[PDB]
Amino acid sequence: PQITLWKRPLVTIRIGGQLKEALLDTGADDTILEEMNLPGKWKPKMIGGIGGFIKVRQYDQIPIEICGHKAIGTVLVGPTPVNIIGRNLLTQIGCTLNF
Amino acid sequence: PQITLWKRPLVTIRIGGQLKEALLDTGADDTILEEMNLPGKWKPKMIGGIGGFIKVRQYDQIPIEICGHKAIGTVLVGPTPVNIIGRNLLTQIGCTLNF
Ligand SMILES: CC(C)CN(C[C@@H](O)[C@H](Cc1ccccc1)NC(=O)O[C@H]1CO[C@H]2OCC[C@H]21)S(=O)(=O)c1ccc(N)cc1
Repeated sequence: PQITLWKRPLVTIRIGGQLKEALLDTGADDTILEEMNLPGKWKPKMIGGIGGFIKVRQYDQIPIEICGHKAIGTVLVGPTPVNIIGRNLLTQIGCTLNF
Repeated sequence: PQITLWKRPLVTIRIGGQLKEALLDTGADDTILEEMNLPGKWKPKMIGGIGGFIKVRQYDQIPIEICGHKAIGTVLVGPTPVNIIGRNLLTQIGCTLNF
């Protein structure tokens, strides 16, 4: 689709058969989701945002369907104010900015 | 133009004859720029993201030129590591997300 920006670009994602609302976030290098259980090995990582650094769990090769577009990539799980889809997955589903 | 998300979507902005590099950020409600001394009235605000909150100054009706496109609106100024063009001005320059 084409998505305008008068509203937050919130979209439904499917991950592990669960549906969640997430923010398409071009300012985010990485995809970070609120606390949840994902399977497989994870690695402790730290990441910085506007307010400082947080600790996250990094899961690799996780499938997520974003608006019915399939991605498979790195998902961080941690204390984010909202689920965010970052450029690592935005690129896989072919997302660009246009003006 | 069309901006891919392989790299950070940094573009040149102009604010009162200072040129700066800024993120076109669909995950940011409002534009926030690095510490700088804008003229006129402002109000204190806290904005929250990854890692917590920072204190900022909200200036209203500030003209910014973004890649040659004219915008005028709310500009928050505070201790951000990156300059961020948020949805409040992205809409004015005609910026959409597409996939
Ligand atoms: C987390 C979002 C809901 C909101 N953030 C915008 C977001 O695009 C920031 C924008 C951003 C970008 C760089 C540095 C700080 C903030 N990105 C971010 O935190 O991304 C993190 C995940 O991937 C990593 O890559 C960038 C930092 C990491 S925000 O910067 O905190 C923010 C919040 C409110 C406003 N008005 C403006 C900006």
